[PDB]
Amino acid sequence: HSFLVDASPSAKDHVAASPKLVKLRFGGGVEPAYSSISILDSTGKLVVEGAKGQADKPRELTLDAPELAVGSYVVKFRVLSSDGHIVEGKYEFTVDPHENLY
Ligand SMILES: [Cl-]
Ligand SMILES: [Cu+2]
Repeated sequence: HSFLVDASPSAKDHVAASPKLVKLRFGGGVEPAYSSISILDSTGKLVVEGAKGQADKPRELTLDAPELAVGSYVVKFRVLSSDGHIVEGKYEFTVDPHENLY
């Protein structure tokens, strides 16, 4: 099992602006073409799903995010580990305002 070992943003982080991407790092290889990352908004609506990786960094995945409105989000993931085992997980982060919102 390739468990999550690091993330950006990570669980319970507040970020000052919308993240350009979500970056996940696992404890073993994952297969990007058979892995999924999703961002959910604070109502649980699907904002974006996907996953990309680079062959020389088998333990990492990224997801390009659209511009995220201020508020809380959940990142969920469901990855296929290189040892053949599926891993799911999820965590929350918050986009704080960095200026007044109109
Ligand atoms: Cl590895
Ligand atoms: Cu395993």
